[PDB]
Amino acid sequence: AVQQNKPTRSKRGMRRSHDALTAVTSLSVDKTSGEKHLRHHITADGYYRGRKVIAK
Amino acid sequence: METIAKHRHARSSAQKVRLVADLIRGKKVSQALDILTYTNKKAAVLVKKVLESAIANAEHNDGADIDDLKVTKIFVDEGPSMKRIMPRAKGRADRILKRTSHITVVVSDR
Amino acid sequence: MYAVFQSGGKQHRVSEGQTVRLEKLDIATGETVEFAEVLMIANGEEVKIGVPFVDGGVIKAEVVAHGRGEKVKIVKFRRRKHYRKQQGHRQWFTDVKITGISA
Amino acid sequence: VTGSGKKPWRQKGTGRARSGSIKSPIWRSGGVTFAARPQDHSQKVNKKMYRGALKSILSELVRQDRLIVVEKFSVEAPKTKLLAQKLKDMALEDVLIITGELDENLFLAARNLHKVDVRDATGIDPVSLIAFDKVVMTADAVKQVEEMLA
Amino acid sequence: ARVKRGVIARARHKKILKQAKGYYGARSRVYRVAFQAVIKAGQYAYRDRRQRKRQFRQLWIARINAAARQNGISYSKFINGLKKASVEIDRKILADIAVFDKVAFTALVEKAKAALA
Amino acid sequence: NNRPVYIPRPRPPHPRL
Amino acid sequence: MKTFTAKPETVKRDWYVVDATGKTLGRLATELARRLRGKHKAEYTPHVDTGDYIIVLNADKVAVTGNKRTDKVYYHHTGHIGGIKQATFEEMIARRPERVIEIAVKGMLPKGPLGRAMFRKLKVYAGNEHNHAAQQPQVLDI
RNA sequence: CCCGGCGAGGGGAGUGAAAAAGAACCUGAAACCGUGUACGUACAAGCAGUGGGAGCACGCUUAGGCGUGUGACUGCGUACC
RNA sequence: UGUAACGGGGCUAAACCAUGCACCGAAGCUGCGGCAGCGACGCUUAUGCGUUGUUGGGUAGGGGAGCGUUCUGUAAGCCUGCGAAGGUGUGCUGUGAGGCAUGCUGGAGGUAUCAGAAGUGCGAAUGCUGACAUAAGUAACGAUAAAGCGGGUGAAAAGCCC
Repeated sequence: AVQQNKPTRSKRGMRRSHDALTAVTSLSVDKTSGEKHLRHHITADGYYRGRKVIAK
Repeated sequence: METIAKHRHARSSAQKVRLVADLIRGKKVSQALDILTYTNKKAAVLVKKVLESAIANAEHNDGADIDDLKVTKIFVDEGPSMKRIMPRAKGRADRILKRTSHITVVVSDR
Repeated sequence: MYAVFQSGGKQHRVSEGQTVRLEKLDIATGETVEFAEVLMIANGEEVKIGVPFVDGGVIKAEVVAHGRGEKVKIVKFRRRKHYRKQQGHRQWFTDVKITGISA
Repeated sequence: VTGSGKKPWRQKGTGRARSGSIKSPIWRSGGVTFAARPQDHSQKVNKKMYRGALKSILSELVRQDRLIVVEKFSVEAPKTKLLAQKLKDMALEDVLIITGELDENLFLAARNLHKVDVRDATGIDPVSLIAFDKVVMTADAVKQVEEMLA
Repeated sequence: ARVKRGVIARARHKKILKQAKGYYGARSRVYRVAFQAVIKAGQYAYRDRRQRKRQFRQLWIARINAAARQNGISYSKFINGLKKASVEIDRKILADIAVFDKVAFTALVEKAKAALA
Repeated sequence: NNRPVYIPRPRPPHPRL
Repeated sequence: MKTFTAKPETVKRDWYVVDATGKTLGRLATELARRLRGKHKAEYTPHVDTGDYIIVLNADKVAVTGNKRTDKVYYHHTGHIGGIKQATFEEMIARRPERVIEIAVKGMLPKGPLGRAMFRKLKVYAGNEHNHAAQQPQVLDI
């Protein structure tokens, strides 16, 4: 239930090797406005597949 | 050029912010900015603000042409910690550490 | 073209015109020393020692330095018996360069 | 040490070392295992031993020519300038003036001179003789020395 | 006359840690563990100053034995022949000769064989 | 840093007699 | 001066062929271990693999004296509740005749990374043919 | 003056002998936590060192080694009180 | 629990008996270099020895000789803003505790030699105080009465206002 010896910083880093995040690196450019956005997501201004969908 | 920029005493823990820092290390500012824009972490907006400040410092206090800038160095160091008392069961007491950190970003054109 | 000789209780194989380090000798740093106790002389032709120390073979050598060796730390420790001891040692050595090897 | 004799915690059950008082020497802010007390460091020296050392010191000063005997040594007025001049022509800078009779005129002249001391034969100590480079004794001062030394 | 031991204590700890340089983990960082590591290294160094002499002796014998057998004689026979022939070359030179000068070793084994016969 | 003012009182689950 | 030490890069390793027909298993194996370790060379170094590549042919024709042909038993454990398995000399020969020779050499070599490295030089074949003719494998009589 | 939320924090400018003296302020050690560089490490078993030791990377005179760092492989070796 | 009653491989001699000659094998003995104690003698006579013999594993413990730290005198002397103490590296040096010179930070104190006095040396005492690790970015975020959407404000709204 509790450790008998404190794990080293080496073991701590080895366990943490799998905690690294991954960049999206998949930013698409809108057909009309040419705004970078996440794939299959509306742009910040409210564009998707060229046509405006939010109108706000 | 050096054009360092740092944000000291960030409330986020050094460990948590350090994951975001490793993402953009060695990359160009243009790719770094939108990488942080679409990273779903609180540390993302802390680091992004520091990176924006570094770019502004280079543009104003140093040479222009920020298009060819890169994040040569970025590191997160543990800062002062605040000690708090949190009651537990059976009348026991334990210490809660509100860990802070310093985020330092260095950009250069070479 | 090399010879084998006994100098300080341990034998050395030295070629012509090379520096060899050996135990301290009672010789000043600027005097030639003789080694007539030549165990073996080697050349294109081979000559051995029917009797030890050949027959007339000698080696001419010049003293160069009389320094001390690297410090060695001697540690004696008895486990659980409250006994620890420290010591240091620097062995004296003599650098000598072989000037000539006879036949 | 200011405090109370109450035990910090119970003898048993607590997970930490047994403690008896907040004032134990191995505790912060209170302790000192062997506290010092005001004591007298003066030690006894036999009268003969004191006299013998003084005789030994005087002899060696004569041997090293560090002792100069002269006639009456006095200053006409209580002025340090006069005393400085009198010692300047004698090539003396660190001297202990020993006179048979203590006169306020000589006492005041040497008061502001650090390197110069004025003393009487009765008030003579071994340290002063050793410390000072040169010792000047008047004829009267010399006589009282044998009488007291015997 | 209170005496503070901060300066002296820090000097002693630095000296031990300097000697513990290169060790792994706390053995090179923590004094309590470094002191044990340094002491143990001292014991091993003293012990291995004697094992080195015997370790090299074994290596020379193995080299001579391989060279002598390549010439057609066992190590024990070869050494016995040298003693009979009154040859005072030690193992260190014999191993050195075998590695570098094959002809010189061939003369030695030939001399040893003659003495035995 | 601070001695727990309260020390819980345990029990003997196992007589071990 | 410093004793000579063989440098692994500058080591020449030869290729030999040993016919294992009518040869005592242990005595043949003992010789193979000596060659693989390199102890037969005047530049032998314990921490360097100075040995030579050895090809063994006709493994299934190896001979054993006495009743070892039927009494010799090879045990190996599979790391399970009761996974202890034993095979006699005949059973091993029928299944994999080369393994017995490899097992004999395996136990006659040092244990460690260097011991495994020199064991990889040995190449045991059951038949009389080998596909290593490109290595100039000179015949070794022993 | 500039980035930032008329923030926090920071980069310039200026003051000063000094701002890694900026008020979280003299000196600023250790544990502990990081970034960079060199070397080693994904078929190898254990007080993690010690003896031997190739290779690699840096410098030195010489052109062979000497030093510094790392250290494959290998003998011996079960902490302290 | 797994061969598990040669240490293993393996051995029909690599087993056992008898004889013999070789070799390996320790910090034992010898060779070479160095240090220290003790007893003698030739001679120095408060010390080297042209020397001689021997000794030098060690707990409890006894005896001898030293290193370093703070303070007092020596010392209103000496070193020091062309840089003290402290900190951090490097290179020499002594059988040892240590010492010396110096690169960078530091910024104004330090102290020879010879004597004197000790709050004079820390790795342990479930030691005391402060700081920082570990488990670990893990458990948990405190009644299973429950939230959804639109608008507003705002740098940012599931929690604020309507």
